[PDB]
Amino acid sequence: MTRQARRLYVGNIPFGITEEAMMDFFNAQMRLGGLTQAPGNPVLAVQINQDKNFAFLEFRSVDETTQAMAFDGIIFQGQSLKIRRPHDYQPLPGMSENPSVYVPGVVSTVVPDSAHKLFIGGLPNYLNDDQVKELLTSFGPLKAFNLVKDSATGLSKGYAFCEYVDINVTDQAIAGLNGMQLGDKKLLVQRASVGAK
Repeated sequence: MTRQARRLYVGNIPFGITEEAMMDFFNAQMRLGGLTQAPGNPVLAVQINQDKNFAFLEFRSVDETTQAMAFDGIIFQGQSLKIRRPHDYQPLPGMSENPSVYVPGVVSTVVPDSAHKLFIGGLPNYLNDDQVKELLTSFGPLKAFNLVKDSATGLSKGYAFCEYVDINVTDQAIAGLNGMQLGDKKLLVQRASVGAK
């Protein structure tokens, strides 16, 4: 079966989201983004594990599944959706593994360790993914971003990682944010290599 090549993991889903709302969101986004490859819905079903905070999407075609990987990081009800292959996915012969389209405004959640990867610590815990992304985007467009959540409670842990499109924005964000006081917290903004364990 092509079935594992027609399914995607979606993490960090909004609390209380229904399977139908998730399906409507992705079917509409696929059509609006020009990713859908025929009339009708590309997403057939959604299974939510509400307790563990993830969903699986099932698509009608291998190719539309691949294109939907381009939605990684899309904001849905304030949250950056983490879109991933199933762990047992294996590319089929002759079928592409990576998406061929770009979705304007969608920022990847995949932030690899790299020279200019930034750590941002001390963020107020009431800021959602969208608001932290907006804070960072004020300095320049992002290539990648993730805000770290507690996997049991879903609450922000108050620190994030990001990578700017322009490597030179990195030091501008550091200058603008490092050491800023918010309540009892003080932002630490530095390249993530500096304080990694």
